[PDB]
Amino acid sequence: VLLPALSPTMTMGTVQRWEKKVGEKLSEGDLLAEIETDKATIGFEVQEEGYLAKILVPEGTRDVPLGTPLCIIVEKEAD
Amino acid sequence: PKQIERYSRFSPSPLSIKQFLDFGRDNACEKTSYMFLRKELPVRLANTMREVNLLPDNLLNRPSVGLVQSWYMQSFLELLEYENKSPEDPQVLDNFLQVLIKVRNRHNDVVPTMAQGVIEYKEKFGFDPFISTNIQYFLDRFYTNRISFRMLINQHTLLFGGDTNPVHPKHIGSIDPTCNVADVVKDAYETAKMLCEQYYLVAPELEVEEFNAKAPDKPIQVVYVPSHLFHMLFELFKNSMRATVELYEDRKEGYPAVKTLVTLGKEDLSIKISDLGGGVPLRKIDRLFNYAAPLAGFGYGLPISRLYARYFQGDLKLYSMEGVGTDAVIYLKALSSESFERLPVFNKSAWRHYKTTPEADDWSNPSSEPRDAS
Amino acid sequence: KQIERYSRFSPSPLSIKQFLDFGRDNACEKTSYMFLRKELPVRLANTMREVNLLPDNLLNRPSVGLVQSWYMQSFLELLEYENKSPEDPQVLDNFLQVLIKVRNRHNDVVPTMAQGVIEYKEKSTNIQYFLDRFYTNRISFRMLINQHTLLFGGDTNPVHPKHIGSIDPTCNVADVVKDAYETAKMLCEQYYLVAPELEVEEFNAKAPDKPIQVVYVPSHLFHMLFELFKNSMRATVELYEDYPAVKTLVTLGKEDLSIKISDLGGGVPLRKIDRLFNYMGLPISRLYARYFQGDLKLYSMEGVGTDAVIYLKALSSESFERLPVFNKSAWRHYKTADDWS
Ligand SMILES: *C(=O)CCCC[C@@H](S)CCS
Repeated sequence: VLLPALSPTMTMGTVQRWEKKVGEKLSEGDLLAEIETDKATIGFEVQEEGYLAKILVPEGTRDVPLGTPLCIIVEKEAD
Repeated sequence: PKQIERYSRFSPSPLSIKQFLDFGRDNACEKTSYMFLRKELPVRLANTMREVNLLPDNLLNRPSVGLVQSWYMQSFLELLEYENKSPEDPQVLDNFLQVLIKVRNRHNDVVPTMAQGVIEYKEKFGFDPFISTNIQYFLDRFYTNRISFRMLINQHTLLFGGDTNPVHPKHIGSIDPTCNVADVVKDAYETAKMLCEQYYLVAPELEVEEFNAKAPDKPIQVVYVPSHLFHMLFELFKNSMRATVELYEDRKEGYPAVKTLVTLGKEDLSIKISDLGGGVPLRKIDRLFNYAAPLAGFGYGLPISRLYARYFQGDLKLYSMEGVGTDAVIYLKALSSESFERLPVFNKSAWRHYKTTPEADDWSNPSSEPRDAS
Repeated sequence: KQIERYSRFSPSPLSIKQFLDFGRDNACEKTSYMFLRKELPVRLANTMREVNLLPDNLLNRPSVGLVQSWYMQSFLELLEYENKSPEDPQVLDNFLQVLIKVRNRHNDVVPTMAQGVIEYKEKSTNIQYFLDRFYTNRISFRMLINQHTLLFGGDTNPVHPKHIGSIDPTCNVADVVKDAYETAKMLCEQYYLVAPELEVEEFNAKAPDKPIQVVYVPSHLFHMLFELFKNSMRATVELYEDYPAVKTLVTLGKEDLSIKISDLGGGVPLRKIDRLFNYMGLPISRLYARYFQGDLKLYSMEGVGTDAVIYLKALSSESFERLPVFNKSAWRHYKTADDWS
């Protein structure tokens, strides 16, 4: 899961809050986190199917650049 | 929970004000009443105990909550013990009456304990959004049901407990068939004034205007439970009198009167209490109905006050012009025939609210530090 | 797929202060170009996803087809500047002409969408939701496009020179009131040959001497007051067959700018009042208010009269656009009640 371009001109955001617990199942669409670019505060939604394996950028990390590995998902839930 | 599962799946049965009245006035049959209540009371109970049961595990775990549940449960079963007893021997009927007494007292202190379990959870677990909008949802319904529960019991005990010397001799149970709205207003006021008087040594005069569209000079009366109304009014007067004194306290103009306006239209009975207490930003007005100066938490609080109003298809709304004053308005149905009980039902539609995960915002939200244009 | 790409982008809210600053200090037509060429098609994407989640027996409708294409049209026309260079003035001139074209395509003076919901006269107001967001976005379209054209249009004779685009940095509200009223009164006199008088009073809690001013978009405020003044007179006159003045009060405090208009037009029952906002005029006026974090409320004493009130944020810093974002949440409203008797 890479930090994407949530708005056209965006370059870096800030992980305001995590709204999914490491271990929780992830259905295409579930609010995954709160990212606050400098344009707006955005609710980042899940893209693929999966389970929250672990987080890489703690709640509150500021100015995280695009492409930054946010967290890892895993297909089956035995990992 | 097997019986509780079954009764909860029943739907409450709301009664119009007209219905309470015509019943204790035309019929007055304790057979029909026991017949309706031995089903209706344990239904409303099971449709409530079911919801509290879906609270967040932290909250449900407060000793105050498990305590509530048990009182509810017991009352449920003592009542459930009539599902088949017949209304034919005055022995049954006489003993039902007694049970109603018991549970009324048993529950007398449910509100106190509840409020305790919620606070003990707030300042022990978490300030978050969705969890808190939930509890709000729960309490409106919890309390409204409670309100309705006593309404039903009061009508039966007052109607058939036949207490020899009735406190209110013209009333039908708790319902005043010929209620003078202007009168309940002056009393609600008189008493908030006496309080004011003792704690501020000062108080804003009252002003009343009636306008009866229906019949331009006949004073405005309605079919309602006087006490419910009195409480909503008191609450409001208390607030407008507080705000007024606090502002004109350091000025030298005395105290602006608190104006009231009662109107009766084709379907709305409206009562408005206006004050010049300085108004309040819209932003905080909304908060008001959620669960360097002090002085007088006496009444029921705005939240409960409004439940009372909404309970019979009415409403309480606050409008303010920050910087000047505020208009508090109580809406009550003109016709009792339209004044049906507004009850919370435990069905899957309710189920959804206690089973929702946080979500993304339907609308836009600004950065806390937006990009400076330039 | 284009649409899909732009729809996953979240609308970027701007405050009146940002709008005022940019066009007062910067005023860089090159930049605005860069901003609008991306933002507009983003806002157009998000409205287009929702319109496409409309129950087919409606999406079906003639007037609606017309609209879905129209948005599509604008979305594409604006996307050809995806990667064109502002360097050549000609790009900017054309772009300026495209804005003028989409601004007219999506005007609300010619109700298309609304009439598309009338054809529905053939055949549970989840429709209310959509339209409120639909219309809110077009309020923003116009806001963004008017700013650009007013600033870079080359009109060497602006009606209001000290204005920054469509923003009046010292908006004397009382005057916008008289204007809204004077035009209403005129529309009245035309069918009733004398309208209720206007009584106005301000109270600047913040400095009781000074007349109330604020950084705002006068035209927006005008539409709201026109509409109300219109309704307050119609009622007053219709009741009093053969007039009671219409009273207005403007107040200003720390956070709020409140404008109240009251009529003695016999009022309205609470029950109906709500129905004055679902599309079964007054609904747009309220969208205008909510657009910059403000609001419009109505409350009546059935049998006596009405109180319409407009609340505006007194600080440009807190007057942000409130835009309709398309995401899962937004999506849920198109796939789905009562837990109360
Ligand atoms: C992000 O791009 C910052 C917004 C500043 C430009 C806005 S105010 C354009 C005016 S249309």
